[PDB]
Amino acid sequence: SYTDSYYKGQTALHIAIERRNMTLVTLLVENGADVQAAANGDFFKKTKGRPGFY
Amino acid sequence: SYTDSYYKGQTALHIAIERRNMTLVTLLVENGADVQAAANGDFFKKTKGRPGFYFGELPLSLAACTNQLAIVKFLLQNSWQPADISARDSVGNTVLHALVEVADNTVDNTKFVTSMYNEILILGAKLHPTLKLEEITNRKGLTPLALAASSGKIGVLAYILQREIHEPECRHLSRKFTEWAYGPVHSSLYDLSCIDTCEKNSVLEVIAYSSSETPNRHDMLLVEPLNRLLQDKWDRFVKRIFYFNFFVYCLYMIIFTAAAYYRPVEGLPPYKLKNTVGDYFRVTGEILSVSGGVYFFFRGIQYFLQRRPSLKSLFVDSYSEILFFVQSLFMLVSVVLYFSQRKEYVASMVFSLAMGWTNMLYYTRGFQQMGIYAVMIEKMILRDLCRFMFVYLVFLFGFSTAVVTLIEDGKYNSLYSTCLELFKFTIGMGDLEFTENYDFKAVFIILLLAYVILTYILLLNMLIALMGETVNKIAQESKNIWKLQRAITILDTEKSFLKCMRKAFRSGKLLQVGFTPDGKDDYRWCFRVDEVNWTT
Ligand SMILES: C=C(C)[C@]12C[C@@H](C)[C@@]34O[C@](Cc5ccccc5)(O[C@@H]1[C@@H]3C=C(COC(=O)Cc1ccc(O)c(OC)c1)C[C@]1(O)C(=O)C(C)=C[C@@H]41)O2
Ligand SMILES: CNC[C@@H](O)[C@H](O)[C@H](O)[C@@H](O)CO
Repeated sequence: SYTDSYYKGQTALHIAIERRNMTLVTLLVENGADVQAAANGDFFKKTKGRPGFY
Repeated sequence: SYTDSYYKGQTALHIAIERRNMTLVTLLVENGADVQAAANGDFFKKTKGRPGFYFGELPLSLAACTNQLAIVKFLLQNSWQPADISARDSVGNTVLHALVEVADNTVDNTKFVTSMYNEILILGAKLHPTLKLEEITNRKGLTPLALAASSGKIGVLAYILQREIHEPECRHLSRKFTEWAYGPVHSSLYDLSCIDTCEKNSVLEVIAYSSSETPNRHDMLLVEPLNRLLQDKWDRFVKRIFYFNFFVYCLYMIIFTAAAYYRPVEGLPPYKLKNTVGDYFRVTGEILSVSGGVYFFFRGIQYFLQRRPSLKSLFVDSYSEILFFVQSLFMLVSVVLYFSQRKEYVASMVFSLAMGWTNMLYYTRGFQQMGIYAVMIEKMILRDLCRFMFVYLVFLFGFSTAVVTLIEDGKYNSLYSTCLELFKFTIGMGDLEFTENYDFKAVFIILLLAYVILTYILLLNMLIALMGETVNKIAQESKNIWKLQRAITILDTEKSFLKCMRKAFRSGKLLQVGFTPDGKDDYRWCFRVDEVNWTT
């Protein structure tokens, strides 16, 4: 996963879901992905004085 | 060709291109026609006091202006006589300058001008990979970007500043580069070249120091790279410098106020100092006040020399500089009278002190809430009272001289007192004491009544309606005028800065492409922006 201050916790499952890749999501879940991981980087948290996607 | 003063230089090739006759153009070029002929008649030049069609004087620019890409490709690429893509007209405009010139911020104009500009750039890159057309300046020293900024061509700026080419072998022409995109959010880099640092004439200077005739002076600053740059520059260092200057000005005015208040009351300046604390602090305040006046004086002269404003827009713009300059002039005249042994220096000093406080309203500019009041006062003084002065003076002079003619040796029998009293009637501060013993009293009453009806009721409320229109017309325009004041403030603060340090870059000296047409790699000081868009 990413280990920076902005994208912390993001893994391949989040990327596949964002990309609208059903096949990749099905494979990743089939290959043992964690469906409960917390992507809690500053880019993904609620904030006022910064852009992001919460 | 035509040899008159009006169609000078018109030849068959221009007629063929204008008529959209590809066949005749191909034949003419095949028959050895000159593709660099200059059509430089008065009809064909930029002009104000005559209709015309300025296109850049050349067949290539004529084809570009008329939205015929086939002719452009033919003229540039045909082997009988290839056109010079970097040719410059008598104004120094290239085809890109011509394309920028003929924009008008309409939808179709924006579309085809943007398209032709893009295709001309691609053709230039393929044909002449070492040629950079956008760096060419016309006779005025303007690049096409500077020209578009000067003329207020919103569509061309909205194209150029955020231009991205999704094609290999020409990506070095792009100015917007995208780093990533997530669901609603995406991060890109903007080239920033000749926005902040240009050495000749940057976009921000051109927008800020425009003559106020530009139709879209305010909306140009809404284009995203400029808006982010101004916000970044504001938050980074300019805000603190502005607050510091405001505070120092407040201290200056307080010292000047205290120094003026405790002036001596004896006759014949200059006044001898006594060995007492009061005189020392007093003369200290005097020295600081005269120092500040001299400072503002030289700043005003530097402003006027650097801008060289014309008379017609001397007061339409540059209002605040004029008022600060006038304050300093009053201070200097006060100094001159002080050392010339005249008491009347007090009069000059007093006026300066008055202006010294009211010019504090300049520092409301740049606050989103309080900035609007200074602008409202400026517009009202420049537009409404200026025009209405003549109408009111006509009424004042007519009724004053009528009344002065009527009265024989009363209190009204003098222009000074009568004019003063009629002005008091205009604002509702009269006396109306008809307890006198002069003849023609009825005529006097009829005159005063007619004046009061005409000035107190009719004219004053007309003035108030017009000021109400001006006040309510720009109340909603505050969001833009704030940004413009912010821009000019930032540019002035960066320009002077009084420390010789110009560390005003924004982001890293980053590399974008790395693959120029030659083996070099171009580092261009690009600036990062993240933007959010909730579409779909
Ligand atoms: C040179 C000009 C243009 C000017 C100088 C003086 C005489 C002025 O009156 C005027 C004419 C005038 C006089 C009286 C009433 C209305 C207008 O307008 C200004 C000038 C106008 C004002 C009133 O303007 C203001 O609200 C201050 C101000 C507003 C907006 C600003 O951006 C600003 O920046 C410095 C200052 C202040 C005076 O200088 C002042 O203090 C005195 C004693 C007269 C005002 O002449
Ligand atoms: C001298 N003439 C002015 C007064 O008539 C004045 O209009 C009224 O008294 C009122 O506004 C305050 O007393």
